Amino acid sequence: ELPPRKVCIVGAGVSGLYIAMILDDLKIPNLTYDIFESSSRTGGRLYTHHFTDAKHDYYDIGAMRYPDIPSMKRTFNLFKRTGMPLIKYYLDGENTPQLYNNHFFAKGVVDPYMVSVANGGTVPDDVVDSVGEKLQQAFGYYKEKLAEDFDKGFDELMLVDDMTTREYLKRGGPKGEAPKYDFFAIQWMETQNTGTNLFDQAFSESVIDSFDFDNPTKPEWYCIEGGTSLLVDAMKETLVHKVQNNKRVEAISIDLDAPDDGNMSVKIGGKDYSGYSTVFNTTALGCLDRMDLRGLNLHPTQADAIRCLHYDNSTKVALKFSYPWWIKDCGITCGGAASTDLPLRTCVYPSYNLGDTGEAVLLASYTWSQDATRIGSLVKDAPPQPPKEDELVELILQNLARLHAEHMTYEKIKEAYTGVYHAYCWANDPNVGGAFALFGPGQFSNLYPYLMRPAAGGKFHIVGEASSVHHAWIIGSLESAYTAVYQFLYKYKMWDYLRLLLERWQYGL
Amino acid sequence: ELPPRKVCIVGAGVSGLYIAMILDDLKIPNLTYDIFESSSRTGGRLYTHHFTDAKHDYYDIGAMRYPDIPSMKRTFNLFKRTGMPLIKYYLDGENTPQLYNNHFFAKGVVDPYMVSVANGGTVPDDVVDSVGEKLQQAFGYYKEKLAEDFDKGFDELMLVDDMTTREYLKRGGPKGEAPKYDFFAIQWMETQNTGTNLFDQAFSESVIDSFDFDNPTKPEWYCIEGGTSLLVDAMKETLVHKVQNNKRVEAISIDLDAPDDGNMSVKIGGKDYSGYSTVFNTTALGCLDRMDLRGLNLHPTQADAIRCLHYDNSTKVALKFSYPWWIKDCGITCGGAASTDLPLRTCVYPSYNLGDTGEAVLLASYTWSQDATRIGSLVKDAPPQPPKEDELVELILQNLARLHAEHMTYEKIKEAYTGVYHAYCWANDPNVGGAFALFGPGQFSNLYPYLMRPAAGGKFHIVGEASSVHHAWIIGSLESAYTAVYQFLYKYKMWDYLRLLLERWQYGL
Ligand SMILES: Cc1cc2nc3c(=O)[nH]c(=O)nc-3n(C[C@H](O)[C@H](O)[C@H](O)COP(=O)(O)OP(=O)(O)OC[C@H]3O[C@@H](n4cnc5c(N)ncnc54)[C@H](O)[C@@H]3O)c2cc1C
Ligand SMILES: Cc1cc2nc3c(=O)[nH]c(=O)nc-3n(C[C@H](O)[C@H](O)[C@H](O)COP(=O)(O)OP(=O)(O)OC[C@H]3O[C@@H](n4cnc5c(N)ncnc54)[C@H](O)[C@@H]3O)c2cc1C
Repeated sequence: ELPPRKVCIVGAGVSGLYIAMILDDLKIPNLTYDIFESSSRTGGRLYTHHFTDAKHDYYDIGAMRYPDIPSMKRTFNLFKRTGMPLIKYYLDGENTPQLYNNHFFAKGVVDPYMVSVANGGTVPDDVVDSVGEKLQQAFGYYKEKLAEDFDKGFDELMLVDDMTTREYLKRGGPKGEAPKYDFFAIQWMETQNTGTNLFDQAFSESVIDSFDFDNPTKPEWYCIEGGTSLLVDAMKETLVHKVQNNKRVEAISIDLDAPDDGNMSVKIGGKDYSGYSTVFNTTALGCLDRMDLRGLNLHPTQADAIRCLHYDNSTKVALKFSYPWWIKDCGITCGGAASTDLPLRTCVYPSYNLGDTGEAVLLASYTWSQDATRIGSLVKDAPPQPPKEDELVELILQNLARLHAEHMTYEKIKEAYTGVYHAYCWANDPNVGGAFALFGPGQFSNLYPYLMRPAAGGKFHIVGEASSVHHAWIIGSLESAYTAVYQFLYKYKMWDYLRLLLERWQYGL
Repeated sequence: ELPPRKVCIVGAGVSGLYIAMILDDLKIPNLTYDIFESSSRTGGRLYTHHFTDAKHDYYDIGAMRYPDIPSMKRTFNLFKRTGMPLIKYYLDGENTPQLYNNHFFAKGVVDPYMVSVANGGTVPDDVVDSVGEKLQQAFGYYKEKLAEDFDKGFDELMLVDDMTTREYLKRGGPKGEAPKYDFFAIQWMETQNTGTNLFDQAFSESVIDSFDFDNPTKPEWYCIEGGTSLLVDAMKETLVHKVQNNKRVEAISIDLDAPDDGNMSVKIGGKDYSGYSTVFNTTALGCLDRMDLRGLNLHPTQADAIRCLHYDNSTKVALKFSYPWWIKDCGITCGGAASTDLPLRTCVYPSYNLGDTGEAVLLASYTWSQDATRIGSLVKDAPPQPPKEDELVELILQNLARLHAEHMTYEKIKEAYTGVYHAYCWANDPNVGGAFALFGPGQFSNLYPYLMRPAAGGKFHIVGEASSVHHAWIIGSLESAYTAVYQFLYKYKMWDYLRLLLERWQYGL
């Protein structure tokens, strides 16, 4: 029979909970685990903010929307296994405004935003109306390969991973045989396609982003009615060993001079927790880098990956209104999102309140990168009280009025605002230190393989979305967790249970 | 005689104060100004934190150190004009530790850090010990041109501005005739030379950074004894019209239908302030982007520059100790700085406390870019109180013990720590939204010229360090301010006073 063994799961986000879910399902004799979570809260970047207990009065600060595409099958299987109430999420709605250079988009008009050279701007005339087509030409080949087989497509994409998106567009691809674009053409493509400055990160990441958001299969999207935190609730409920919150791991070690399976330990608040046969670290890499890892003897390049792999920032701001004025007054009855060059950048109309006539939540601002850092500078842990003006609220109200100026006035939007809002900047969260991995040029092809290198003789695993090829998605966390469990069972040669893992979990259970 | 005119200065940092200082010196008949500052505090990124009123018990959160090089002459002239108490600043000290891959640097040893291929790492053997030489070969030609004439050198540098530092090193320069470096070679150069990920920004910015920090003239450095805020005090004192604090400009406009000189206005807290013949905006670009600028009719590309020009992040953490253990125990008696791959990254030993035997301040962490964002995630407006652990303090104490392990133990460093510290993350400051401009590839050569474009018929100026070719220095703010004043006098044809400006201010007064 199997000897008694214990493993340590660092962090209680979806990766850590999924590891525990797999172990609980396999029911390996005499195997137990501790799950330590630094926060008082469980679920990590799955985080629903409830303004009240009212059915729809919430927004998702973390994960919100799921495209139903083959590479995401494991995520949807988790949704099914846990009985999640899925409803349609509308990525594109009806009547959503798009506002750039203070002009609204109009179909069938040349340069509606008046940013082209012909109109006194610097965007090349042959670019301004063509961003979709030109980026399709840039990304399209690789998206098609990714759609056939994600892993094979990814390996082929790695052959160009040395370039930033800007570099690829500037030079016409790796041999110069694709179209070459000037600075202002690329700037406009970035402005239309993504967050400020993000074309200065990996071309491969832009490709994958486009694969996920504009997938060749033209997928249905879903969200969880009641918020994504319902998944965390469901996952917690089934745990054989409950999450231990307020436990922040500060060091991880292995004693190589000890013959035992159980020769690993972690330190929490100066105290040693020992006897572990494997440690799965599930935290964002910023949190991992702060730990004292000397006791693991990590490869220097693996250590570099932990410090240097790039993370994007993201900020969300949600406001409550006495009625859904966007639905009633503006005819935006189907969800979707408005985009603009104004500071808010993106206004997302909830897909879960469409029938409500009373109080309603609007995700008024959703930003990334430098845009998110700038909104984030206004987001305080203790928002300013009414004896003072809230600069962030006034900014959002003013931007919303401009974006909605076709049907709304600032006065009306402000009058409908209830005075209740919430905002969150992920780079300001001490338990994450960023929104999610978005790698720089060369990182996937050079550093990532060392991040994923076996460590501590095969007993230490760096697990999570960053530790996968699908960054910024639940799927990345789940695939990473599944793969680490595979490696743990293999290491200890538990062949019955590895066979069972494959039988039950290969597509997810 | 000159008609009555009024101008508006937005923001009370060094740029805005300098504009007012110039106007006050010229004494133009019937000319007045308002200076509006959003903060309750004056001086912006000149900010000294005093722990107590004790002579040396402070650190500079903003500007701290000044190299005495020709391109900085205007800064030193300001120091002289205001009677600043300058003392030597030691960029390099004695006995400062350097720690990477958990090894201390040793002179005359091959790969002391054990990161080269020969030692089981990935840094090429021909790179690891040669970073200085290889970066000198990369930057050297341009540094020499900048040293001859900064403006001419800058114009020549613009011819390669399309490249990131990484790209320049990867491709062997613009025609491929310089050495070409692989990913891990570039990674190590970045690790040794700058903040995490910064080689993914403009090659030109890396050049200028190297020009400023390792200048061919091998300059003396200075700091202001008593802190940089003494300069703000001195500048405020002389103002003919005092700073109006707690006034946050939310919009700027010109009425083109009005024949008057005085046809510009700003909005503060919903209220109009009008009658201005020119407006000098001195704020960081993030703050400018949040204003409603429609009333200025800015060129679309000028608007893009405001949104898109890249800013770096920077974080500082200063701790007080009961005695200067670095001086007494470690022999670091001369200032300087320690560098490491640990989260703190840089530990700066003050140049102003060298003779003190009592309580003393250490700037324990000084970081940029992603390193600064990560430390910054632990920096709270209301730091956690002792009923709770302060994660940031424990991190700094642990890193300091590792960096100082040659002479110190964690226990001793912790015992000497008084429990008093202060930290600041500039990207979290709502009145800045970043530390300072650090442009991405192509930005200086493409967007910057539109940022600097005449606006509102020559009556609106975007002024500040970002609005110059020396980012991240007081000199950039002063040159920008001087140039905007020149343009204002020219616009209104005040030839006597323009001639006087040149006579008195061309090198600074
Ligand atoms: C703004 C935003 C929007 C997103 N939108 C979507 C979406 O629409 N769809 C989608 O599929 N995905 C989305 N995601 C991604 C998804 O939320 C994440 O990929 C996933 O939740 C990450 O889970 P994880 O377990 O890998 O990491 P985490 O959620 O970060 O879990 C790690 C846990 O470790 C804990 N921890 C940190 N340090 C320590 C320590 N020292 N000791 C112990 N514990 C520690 C943390 O508190 C945390 O709970 C979004 C992410 C963000 C940031
Ligand atoms: C971490 C750090 C270290 C540095 N170290 C050095 C150094 O060693 N040596 C050196 O020479 N330089 C250094 N600098 C640079 C120097 O501090 C800055 O370049 C300079 O102080 C910027 O001055 P400014 O007037 O251009 O901008 P700011 O200092 O940002 O002044 C702008 C002012 O506008 C105000 N404002 C913002 N929005 C509004 C609004 N809407 N309405 C009204 N007012 C508004 C702000 O509150 C601020 O006071 C450092 C900078 C940083 C961030």
